[PDB]
Amino acid sequence: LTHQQKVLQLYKRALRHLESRCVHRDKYRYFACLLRARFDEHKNEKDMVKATQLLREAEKEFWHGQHPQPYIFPESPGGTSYERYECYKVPEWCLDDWHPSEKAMYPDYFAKREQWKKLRRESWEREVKQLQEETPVGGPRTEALPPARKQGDLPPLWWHIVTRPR
Amino acid sequence: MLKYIIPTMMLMPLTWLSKNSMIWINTTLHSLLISLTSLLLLNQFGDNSLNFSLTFFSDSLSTPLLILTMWLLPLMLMASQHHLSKENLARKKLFISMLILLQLFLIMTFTATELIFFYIMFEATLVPTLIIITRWGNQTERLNAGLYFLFYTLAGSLPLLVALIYIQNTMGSLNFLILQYWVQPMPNSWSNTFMWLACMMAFMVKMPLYGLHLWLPKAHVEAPIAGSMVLAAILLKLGGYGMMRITLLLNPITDFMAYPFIMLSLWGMIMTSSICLRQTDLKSLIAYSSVSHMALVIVAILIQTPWSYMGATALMIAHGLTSSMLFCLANSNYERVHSRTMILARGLQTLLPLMAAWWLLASLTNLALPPSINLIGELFVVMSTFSWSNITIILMGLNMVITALYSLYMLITTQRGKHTHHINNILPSFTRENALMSLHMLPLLLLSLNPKIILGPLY
Amino acid sequence: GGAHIEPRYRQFPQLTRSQVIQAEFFSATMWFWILWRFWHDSDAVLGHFPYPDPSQWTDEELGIPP
Amino acid sequence: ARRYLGDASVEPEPLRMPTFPPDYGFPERKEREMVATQQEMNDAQLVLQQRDYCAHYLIRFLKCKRDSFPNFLACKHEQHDWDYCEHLDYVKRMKEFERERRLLQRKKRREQREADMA
Amino acid sequence: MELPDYKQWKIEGTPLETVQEKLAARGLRDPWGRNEAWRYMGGFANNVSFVGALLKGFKWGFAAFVVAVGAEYY
Amino acid sequence: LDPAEYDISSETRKAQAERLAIRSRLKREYQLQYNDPSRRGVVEDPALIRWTCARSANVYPNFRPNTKTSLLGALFGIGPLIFWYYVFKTDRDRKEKLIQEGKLDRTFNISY
Amino acid sequence: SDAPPLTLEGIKDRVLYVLKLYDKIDPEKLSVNSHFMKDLGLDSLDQVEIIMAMEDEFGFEIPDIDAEKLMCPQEIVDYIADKKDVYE
Amino acid sequence: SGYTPDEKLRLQQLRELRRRWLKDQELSPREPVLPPRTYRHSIFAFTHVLIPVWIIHYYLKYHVTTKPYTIVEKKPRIFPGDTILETGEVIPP
Repeated sequence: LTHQQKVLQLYKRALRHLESRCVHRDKYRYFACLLRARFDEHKNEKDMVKATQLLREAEKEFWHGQHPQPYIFPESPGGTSYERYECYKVPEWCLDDWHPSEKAMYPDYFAKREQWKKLRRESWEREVKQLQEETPVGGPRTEALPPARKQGDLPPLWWHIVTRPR
Repeated sequence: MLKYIIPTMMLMPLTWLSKNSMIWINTTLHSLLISLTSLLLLNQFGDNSLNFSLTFFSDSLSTPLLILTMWLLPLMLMASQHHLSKENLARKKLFISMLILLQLFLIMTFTATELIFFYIMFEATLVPTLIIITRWGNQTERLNAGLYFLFYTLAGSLPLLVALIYIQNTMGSLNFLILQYWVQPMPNSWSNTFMWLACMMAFMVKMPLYGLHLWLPKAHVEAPIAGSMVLAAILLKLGGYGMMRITLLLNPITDFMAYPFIMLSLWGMIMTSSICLRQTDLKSLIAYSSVSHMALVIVAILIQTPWSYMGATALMIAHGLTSSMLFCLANSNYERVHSRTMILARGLQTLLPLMAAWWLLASLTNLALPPSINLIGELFVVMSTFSWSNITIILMGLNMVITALYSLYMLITTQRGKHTHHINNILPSFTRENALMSLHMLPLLLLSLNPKIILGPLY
Repeated sequence: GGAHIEPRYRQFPQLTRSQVIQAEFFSATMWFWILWRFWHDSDAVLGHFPYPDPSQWTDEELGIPP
Repeated sequence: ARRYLGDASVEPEPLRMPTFPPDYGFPERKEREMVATQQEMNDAQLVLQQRDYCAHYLIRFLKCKRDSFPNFLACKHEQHDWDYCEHLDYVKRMKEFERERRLLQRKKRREQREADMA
Repeated sequence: MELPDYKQWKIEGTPLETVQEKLAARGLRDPWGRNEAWRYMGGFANNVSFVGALLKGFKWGFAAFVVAVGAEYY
Repeated sequence: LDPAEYDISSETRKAQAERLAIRSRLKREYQLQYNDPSRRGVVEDPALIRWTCARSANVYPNFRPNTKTSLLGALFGIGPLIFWYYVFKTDRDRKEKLIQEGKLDRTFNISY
Repeated sequence: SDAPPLTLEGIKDRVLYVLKLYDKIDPEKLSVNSHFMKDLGLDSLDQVEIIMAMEDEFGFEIPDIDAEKLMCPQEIVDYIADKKDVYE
Repeated sequence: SGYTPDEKLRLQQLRELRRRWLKDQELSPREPVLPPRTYRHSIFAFTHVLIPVWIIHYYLKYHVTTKPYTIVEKKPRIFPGDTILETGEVIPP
């Protein structure tokens, strides 16, 4: 929200739309260079209101530079992927029950997996203590998850060890 | 017919006297053994409707509907278990007893010759259902939606008895056979007005026309799955059925009197078909679906072309199996996560990869897929109604598009798009679920080979 | 598995000789065919579309109005 | 279209063509060229509007296809034969375009103005 | 495993050359990016101009076209 | 829709909106964020139950005081509906006429 | 297939490689630990450029919020390492 | 605006967890899948097609005769070349 990411975002997606504009990448280059100067003369003034003003002017002047189908790299939401594979992600709590036959189909996996079940079954008391300790009243101010000081796990780990993309 | 009346009545003490843990086995077994002879019931031939005994007989329509009932008990009861599977024995034997007795009065009703026996057995059918859904319905606040539900029925459902007895003493016999051949034209005037309106609206309360359709949704969300497959697979087809028969008389009257109701059903088909699109809480979707198809049925009844009946009855049966099954899917999804709310969980193409095929297959059979009996019936009905009015196809086919949209929308967002991953409960399938689904679809797909069984008396 | 596909970063992707053999072969097929039957064909295939010179046919001239 | 014939022949449609001649009938100077027997014309079934004069050629082309089946090319010559005959014919309807356009100009102009003298 | 090597592109004589020459005239003293100079140098950069695609295989193709009538002419 | 005006956020709106907003948010994030072992069933969150209950139309059965309501509903089921009554009765009667007189040119119609 | 994964050696060679292609600073000091700003004093707007063209090297993701604070090269390798599927 | 050092340590040891978990996740010891405890072949597929020829063709051999109207075909094209031909043609070149 600060001037930093405001300006820097406008710069970044400005380069993005500019990418989508031209072709052969060289014209994109020296145009992007003229822009590099267009923001390069900037930033050397600590005057307060003048700046945000001129920025907004770059918000309209930028908004002119949007053609409706800006280039979107595949993995983010966009017309290529954004979880093409999503029917392939099966959470590890499934397979908690397979048939003991098929549980014997792959005999050594559930060994280590059992070392995890004990890893985090032994845990969560250390976790709840550390968290209930650290949180300021209500835990309002922090969306973060600070680490553990004693030797061991980082407390809210379980979902953060994920089924991976394909 | 009496050979079908005894074996269930004997199926009552089979329940009552038995060792614990064998009640489901005994009931299911002998009930399917009933279903065999229910399939024996088809001798029907030529012209005269077969008559077993002077008290009650069967024409065609009664035979498909009856076969559907006696087939439906074992699957129903088969489905109701594990809804509880913990209680005192008295609860179990009471519940199975109630399903039995309900089936008995249903067989009475469909087979009944004489309309007063039909009527007595009619409300006598309604009571057991009420006891089922109210005594334990999972009772969200209970809504008191069994009882004043019975008031929704009787409120205007009683005076049809009056009108009947009038028909009795004027013409003598209320036997349906002799009410046929003696039926005499009734001119359009104000007395025949209140009469026709009496009988008509009296049955029209059951298959909900768009005016009264508030009847179903609450009663059908409060129903335990057995009471649901009872309710929407059958108890509407009673109203439409009796409608089929008592429209024998009222010959000219049903034109000038029909027209407003036809209008209301052609518009309400679209309206209901719409409102069922946007709702949450899956258990309701299939309900309003039932309201839609039943509106289509009423449309088929009032216009008297034989095509209209063939498609009509075909829609009674096909919608019976389809709607019933689809309910049982909603339930099989409900035991997994306790919601009733559709949007809550998702996925289940990943998980339960087989249960997909039954979701898909059933939804398609409610999508009006061409070989499916649902599209046979719906198709002939559309033919009849287009014959009646060249214009009405805008509304009809518009119902085609909407019914497509929600029928295929249910197939998604329950079944597809992501796993909500905070669930971690659902236990893969069952053999019983597959048994239920199979017992639904497999006959509905086979009937799509030799349908001439299920097409109506006129054929 | 590995076909000797040689995943490469920043240089010209390696190529199978037989492949450009195939593609070039089919280039020769397309144009060999096309100018082949272009020597076997015509873009004006028959006698030409007519002309008003017979629209005189002055023998037809009106009888009664000399 | 040389005669009206009659509907008492029990025949609507191609047994009644516009007449047995497909197109015009040419009262004009002289008759219409030769003939192709309607019975043969049916027993080799020919789509209407595929069915005209020059069929002398066409039906021979339909010979040439089943003449040599495995040959794809077969007769390019008979192909060009009904191509030529119907070339000349469509050119004939061109000449009818000519005749009538010039009749318009001549009798329109001459008779209008020289009628409007007095 | 891949052995990318390094260091040899140089931004020379390759259209980024002329780019940085115009920018040079503007006094911007280079932008960045010898990488896209990879996008130029190589077996690339000779490329093809269109109608060359419709000139791809003409040589052998209407070569054999030239010979083609040699069957009916001899 | 169309982010615009690039609000200066002032001072209160900064302090109030920021601190209070992300306050309640992070409170509830961390709230359902517990995600321990030993819960077999759903996480049950009281959210979306309000959605369901309210969208079950809690004010439906009570009443509908007039205001503009009876006008919006009555005129909402009025114009198209009753006019469709009139058109199906119209074309109805026309069809009956052309059947009973003249010709509808049905010729062979049969199954109807 | 799309066989080759990006392994730790590979990604190291890549971030390292392209940062060595960046001209305005020299290959002189480039190390996973070597500070991505404080050492080289590069423009923060210019680190926005580095993450830009490096994203265009690997072609994916890199949301603006997380791209803001990246800095040191080993760290960038880390982000690409957990976001992509990397470790043995 | 670099980071919180707390988040540096957290992210780091979370990486440790991804390390070990994925080391686990790759499975190929002992090939864990252990489920229990020229012409003639093409002529056999030619049977796979040929048995349908037997059945279906049989179904039609009794079928066609058993029922009055089916397999109704366009009357074979007849030419004046056969039977009697009337032309009288020659020309244009």
